[PDB]
Amino acid sequence: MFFLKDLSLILTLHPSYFGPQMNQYLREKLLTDVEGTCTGQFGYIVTVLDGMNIDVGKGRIIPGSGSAEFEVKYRAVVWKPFKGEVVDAIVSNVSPIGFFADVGPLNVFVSTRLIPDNLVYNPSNSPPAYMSNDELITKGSKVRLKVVGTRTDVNEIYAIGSIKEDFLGAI
Amino acid sequence: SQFPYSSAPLRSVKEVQFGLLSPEEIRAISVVKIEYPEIMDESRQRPREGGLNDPKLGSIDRNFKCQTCGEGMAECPGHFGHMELAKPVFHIGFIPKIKKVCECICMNCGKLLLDETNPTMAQAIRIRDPKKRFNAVWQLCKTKMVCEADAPVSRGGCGNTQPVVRKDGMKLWGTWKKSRDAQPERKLLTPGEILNVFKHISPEDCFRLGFNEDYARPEWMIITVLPVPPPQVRPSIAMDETTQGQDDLTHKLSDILKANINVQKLEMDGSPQHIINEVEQLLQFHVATYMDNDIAGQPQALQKSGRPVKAIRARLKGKEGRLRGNLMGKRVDFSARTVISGDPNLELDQVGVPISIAKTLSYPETVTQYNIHRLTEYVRNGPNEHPGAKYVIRDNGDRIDLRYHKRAGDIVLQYGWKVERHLMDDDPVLFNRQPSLHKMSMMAHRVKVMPYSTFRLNLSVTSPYNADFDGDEMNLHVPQSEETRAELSQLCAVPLQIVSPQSNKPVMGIVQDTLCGVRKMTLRDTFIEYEQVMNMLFWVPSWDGVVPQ
Amino acid sequence: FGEMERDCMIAHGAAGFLKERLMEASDAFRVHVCGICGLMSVIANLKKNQFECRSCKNKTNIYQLHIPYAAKLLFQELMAMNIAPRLYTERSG
Amino acid sequence: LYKEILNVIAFDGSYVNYRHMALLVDVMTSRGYLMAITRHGINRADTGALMRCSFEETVEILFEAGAAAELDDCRGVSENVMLGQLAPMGTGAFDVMIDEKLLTS
Amino acid sequence: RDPTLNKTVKIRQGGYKGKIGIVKEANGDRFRVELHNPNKTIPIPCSFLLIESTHGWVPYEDFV
Amino acid sequence: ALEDIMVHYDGTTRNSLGDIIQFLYGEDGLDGTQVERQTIDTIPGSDKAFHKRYYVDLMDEKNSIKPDVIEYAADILGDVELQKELNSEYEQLVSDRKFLREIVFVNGDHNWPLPVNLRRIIQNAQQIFHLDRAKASDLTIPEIIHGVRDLCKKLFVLRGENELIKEAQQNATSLFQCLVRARLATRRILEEFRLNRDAFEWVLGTIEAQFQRSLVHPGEMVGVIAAQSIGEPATQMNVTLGVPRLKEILNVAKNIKTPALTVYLDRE
Amino acid sequence: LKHGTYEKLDEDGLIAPGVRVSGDDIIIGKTTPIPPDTEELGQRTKYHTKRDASTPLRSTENGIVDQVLLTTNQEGLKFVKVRMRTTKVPQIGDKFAS
Amino acid sequence: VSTSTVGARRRRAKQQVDDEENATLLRLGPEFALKQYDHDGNEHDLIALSLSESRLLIREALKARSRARNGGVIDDDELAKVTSGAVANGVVKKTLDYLNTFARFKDEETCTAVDQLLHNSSDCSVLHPFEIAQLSSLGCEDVDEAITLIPSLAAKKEVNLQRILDELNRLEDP
Amino acid sequence: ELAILKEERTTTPYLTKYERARILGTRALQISMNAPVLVDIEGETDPLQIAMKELSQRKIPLVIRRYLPDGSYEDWGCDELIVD
RNA sequence: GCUUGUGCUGUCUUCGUCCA
Ligand SMILES: [Mg+2]
Ligand SMILES: [Zn+2]
Ligand SMILES: [Zn+2]
Ligand SMILES: [Zn+2]
Repeated sequence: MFFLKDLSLILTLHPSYFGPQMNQYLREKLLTDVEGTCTGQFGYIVTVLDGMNIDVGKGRIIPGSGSAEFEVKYRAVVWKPFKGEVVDAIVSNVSPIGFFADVGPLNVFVSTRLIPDNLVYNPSNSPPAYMSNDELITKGSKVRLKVVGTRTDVNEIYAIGSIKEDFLGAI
Repeated sequence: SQFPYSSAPLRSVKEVQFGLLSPEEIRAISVVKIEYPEIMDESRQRPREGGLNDPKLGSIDRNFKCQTCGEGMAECPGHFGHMELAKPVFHIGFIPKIKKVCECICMNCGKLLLDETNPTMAQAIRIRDPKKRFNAVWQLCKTKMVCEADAPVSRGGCGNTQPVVRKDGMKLWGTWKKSRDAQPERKLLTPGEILNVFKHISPEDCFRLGFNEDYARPEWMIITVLPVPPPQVRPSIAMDETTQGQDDLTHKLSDILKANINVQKLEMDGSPQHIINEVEQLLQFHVATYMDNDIAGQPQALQKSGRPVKAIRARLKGKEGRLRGNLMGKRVDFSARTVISGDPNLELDQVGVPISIAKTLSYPETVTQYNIHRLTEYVRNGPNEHPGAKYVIRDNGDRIDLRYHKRAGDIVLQYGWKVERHLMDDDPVLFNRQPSLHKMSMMAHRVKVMPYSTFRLNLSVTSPYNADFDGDEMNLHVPQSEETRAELSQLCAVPLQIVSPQSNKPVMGIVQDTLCGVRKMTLRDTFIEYEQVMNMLFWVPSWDGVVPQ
Repeated sequence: FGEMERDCMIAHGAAGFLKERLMEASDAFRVHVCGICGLMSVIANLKKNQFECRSCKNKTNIYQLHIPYAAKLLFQELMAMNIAPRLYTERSG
Repeated sequence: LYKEILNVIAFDGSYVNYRHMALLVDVMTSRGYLMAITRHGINRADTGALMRCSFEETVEILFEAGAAAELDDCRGVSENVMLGQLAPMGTGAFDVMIDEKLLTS
Repeated sequence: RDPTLNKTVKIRQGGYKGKIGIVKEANGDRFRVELHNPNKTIPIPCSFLLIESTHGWVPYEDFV
Repeated sequence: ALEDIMVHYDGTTRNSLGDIIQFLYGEDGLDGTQVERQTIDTIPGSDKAFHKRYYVDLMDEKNSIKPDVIEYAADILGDVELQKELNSEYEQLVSDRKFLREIVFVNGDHNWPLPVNLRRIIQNAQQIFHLDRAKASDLTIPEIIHGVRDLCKKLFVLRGENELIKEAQQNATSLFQCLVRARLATRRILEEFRLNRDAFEWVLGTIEAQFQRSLVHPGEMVGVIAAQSIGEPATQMNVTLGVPRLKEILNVAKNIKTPALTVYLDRE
Repeated sequence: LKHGTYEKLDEDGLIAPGVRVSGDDIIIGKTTPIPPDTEELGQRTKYHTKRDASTPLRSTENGIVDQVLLTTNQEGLKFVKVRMRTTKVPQIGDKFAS
Repeated sequence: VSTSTVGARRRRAKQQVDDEENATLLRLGPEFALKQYDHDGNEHDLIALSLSESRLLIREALKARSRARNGGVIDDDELAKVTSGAVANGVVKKTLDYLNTFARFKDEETCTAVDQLLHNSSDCSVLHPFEIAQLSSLGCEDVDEAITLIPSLAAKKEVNLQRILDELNRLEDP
Repeated sequence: ELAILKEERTTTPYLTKYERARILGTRALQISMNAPVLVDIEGETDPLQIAMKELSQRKIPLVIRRYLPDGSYEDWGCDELIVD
């Protein structure tokens, strides 16, 4: 789910960049280091609002190293899944152990043990799919799944979904 | 930049919060449980798991890596283990405090003997300082020798008479005036009972006593689980070429663990109370002398050689202790010492430095476009010729030892690298003579490289240093940074120290034969001929070239 | 560099020189501290780039400090005597 | 107190500036009562535990600080010296910031 | 590795002519030779040396 | 004991807790290397000598400014506004004499360490501007009065507009202002030193600049400096004295070796 | 092994009198046995069985070897003493007294 | 990497059950609590965003940045290519595709009407912003379906859920 | 909050010796780490001498933040502090 | 075809050196 958050970043600048374009260079460095990153505490940062008018303040010279340290505060749009939440998804790959879906940048893996039995995986189908009498879910098909567990990595997030409950599956 | 990169942000310490360690915290921060007294597995290397030298506690060997963090010996800080005690024991440093708290509260229903209804108690409550608050509350509730079943309306009191508690050794005796005279019984107050009583104390009563619910809880003064320090705290030494001797702390921990196993086995198998008391007192003695071996009124724990055991407390006190000996003062690198000699032909702020000392000491200079040619000339000269250099430091921090480099003449320097060149002329250095009674005992001089093995001083600076040339020695310290060099040259320099704040008068003057000669030469009947006048005028550095009439 | 030399450098007002003497010319060490418990109980694998305080059960609020090795030894010896010296990088009030 | 100290110093002909002895007796009388230059005077203050333990009675001070859950704010020179930090004295009594406004020129 | 390390040598030119020494360090032409009587080690180019052999003193080029 | 004491940017002397030890360092806010022994000229002497040295009467012709030292000697007698200015100066000098003689220094001692050596500044001005020869001076009396009065309100130890700040600033420079007024008196300037306009302005500017340079610098560790300045003489050294008496004083011993009273009797 | 030289030793591990010695040079060569590692996987003549326990000359000293003593101790093992001789000429910084 | 405006949170002894992340129980943790603080320390509410609001905001910010970087002179691919960083480009491309293929409201005025309906309503004055975002995002059609997908709405039975859902479907472009 | 407005700054308008030493050291370190120089150097090469030349011409681009005992601070530019 | 190896104990005691 998307949210608005007030975030802060510590930026260290080498003395070779102490020029008139210091503010703009700090802005582009902040944009390159924030846009598209994935932090487990917050989720996924997609964009930073008012990216060209962010206040950077006055940098503090680190004693013994010369480099300046800047505290940059900004507001950004952040997306993070939650345990027990139902969201839409698009299937990206089909495998005997289960299917892999994509929810934006996040990839969600659903095992067969969380899939209803009537949706039997058909590897002979072109393309391979988990199909039932009235349902057929393959690559690129819209699916509604409920996030059960979230796994946090250093700079990555792994989510596990399920479709065994009602109002789930093919949509 | 001497440490490998880490993505954790670098900050400084702003606050130090003290407190006691809870058993839950000791178990949580531990990485292994220590239960095997045997240090070695089978006397065939590979120390036993669960022992006092478990490989998860950390690595103190070059070729081995820590099995907890995966880092080498240089980077691993060491990790703690824990050791569950069969019976709780007193912490030797808190026994009087435990006694005072026992006086302050009620041994049956864990409540203070007095409430806020007493105005003096309210005033004792009002003071913010925990030490003084505890002192006042203790001064009040010490007199009160009976828990009040009803309000002096029931305050929850159980009504029992409060015993008189007296310390003897590490054992507390509670004398109950059991029900004019009767037969009073004094029974041992075992640590488990006091621990159970303390555990029932409410948080608000804990706050009233000056303890803290979050950091300093009264029942945490009783040791139920012992943290095991990593090998970095208690390293082993190499007595000879083959045999290696264990540290005193390791032997004491082995004794503690043996006593713990003894207590446990004794309790499990068969329990004559006298033998339980003996072995549990042995365990208490071992735990107490592991932390404090200077306990008054009892014999010290001794080594097999007869020398007393070196406890943790004795590591932290005295001139050679941790604080005085390794934190407030320590041994440092980039320093030199030799005999001092006089030099009439040196400036006031100059020091003569032997060539060997200048070759040994170095300053790391950053390669820029203002000095790259001079620095590469120094690199070509090498570590054995003055002026030369000893090391080239890459931006990533890798050192290039110019001694063992076969292509030192083919080393190209990039901007931003560092060259550890030899000490050169006009480098600021700090100069010092012990004892350092005042701030003029340390002054910054300028280097002049000279032959022979003595330091050379102008004779006018011998007064602030209180030095003479009959065998004295002085120390020299080389700054290692641009900021530090600027600090030395702008704050501690010899010309800036001529006038002292102690008596608002100079501390340096004309002395010895210069004083005698200036008296003799300025007498009224001293006359000088033209040739000697020309020589003396040419000897003046500041002379303007005009001979006076 | 004894205590009296330290007092003379304090009287000169040269804080940078004193810090450099006592750290760069001596036992300079780097440790990691939890941002919650303030203890030196972080298990850092720098090449694996994973930090964790198992007690506080956190992986994100962790900092690095530059302290003397003797200070690290003192804190570990204090911990061995059941005292908890907690190092925090912010003030409270 | 100043008169007695001045007598002791000046008997043998020595001279010390007034401000030093003034500062000494002002420290000795600032708390409303006489504070001796001893462990009984210095270490009964509200200063940090790390600063007090480095003078005398190190282990007792540390045990008391642990039992009382003392918070050391690390403002003294001794705490920063023993933590290897820039002490807030002399050249460390201020901060240096980068002047972005001037750099435009 | 040079074939002249830890070998008795004689100096044939310069201010130390005719002094017996032992080669201790040899990186690029500047052989480090310790002097038998003066307790010191001096740098010297390889051109100024004479390496002992089984048949009298041999020059540097005629030995390597 | 004194290690954590430092002078702060507001001028106060404080410890690590922020408790104030001194509201101004040295009660004058000066550095210990910037003071020299100087004599205060209003303290010693008799009333006749003080009156002869400082009083200028524009009515009586034989007790006025000499006519060969000033070019305006003609149109000076008979003025009343100028006589009022001179009377105000003399009353200020009398107030200074009373203050120093009755409150500050009661035994008549007048050689004390103060900043800005005035004798050196005056002789430097004389050498620079060639103030020799019997040439008359173009320095008017109101110029002297207003210059000295303005100089005595620009010696900034503390900055600010608060009334407490102004009171502390006036307190901190009392003795130095007494010294300056005792030296830079109208009769003294006109007759003993023989300054002209350029020399006078140079002296005023130099006094202001040198006083600004003599203040203590914030960040000074004056506690350690005081500790070393007291302990250094102790190294080189019937009433107990010396090191045992210093130990008695610093330990605040209850039973000293030689207790004694100093009893003063009434005059008769 | 150490960083010093070993070419001045004889077959018996002892230096001979009359040889020049500089700092760190090895004057007594001694080894102690060590249980061999898994190098019996095949190392024809280059598998380590000994650890070096040699005696170097003091780093700040140099001189000439004056006399070498060889005998046996009370227990019955070998026992060596090496004496070094040098001449010290007065120079700046040397202490004299009447 | 980035640090939140909420700090402190030091060691204690008590443990609470309102610490684990759970959408059903409406326990979003401290960093996503209902009460937040801005850079000035003033009171601030948690700002949830539906896919329509999020899509509008990201499109507006991206086109503003593209216009600013081009000297003030619509395609999703070029707009994504405006940003720097290959991994960042892939992430913004994936978000743009996900938003485009599930955009319930592609018009600013429809999104404004939806936000006004879901905010100014008396029943929605008690509704959590996460519930509002979920309702405006998932596009549910039935009260029972909404309760099953969103368990939090089961305990709030004082909400005219059915008519709000029908209004949302009406505002939804078929 | 903690910042003090430029009109009501009450600290001394002169550069103290500790501030001068720290500013010279920091500027020399920055110059030695390839920072742009704001003065014309004739033949000077030593970073400390260049920093001193910059200080004499009031061209050092650094700000001194002076801390009061209560926690507040005043910001002073190196170009508006009088240097002897 | 042949290639150069990469480090150090601890704890006490005594006698001394320069100040004091
Ligand atoms: Mg002597
Ligand atoms: Zn480890
Ligand atoms: Zn009771
Ligand atoms: Zn933690």
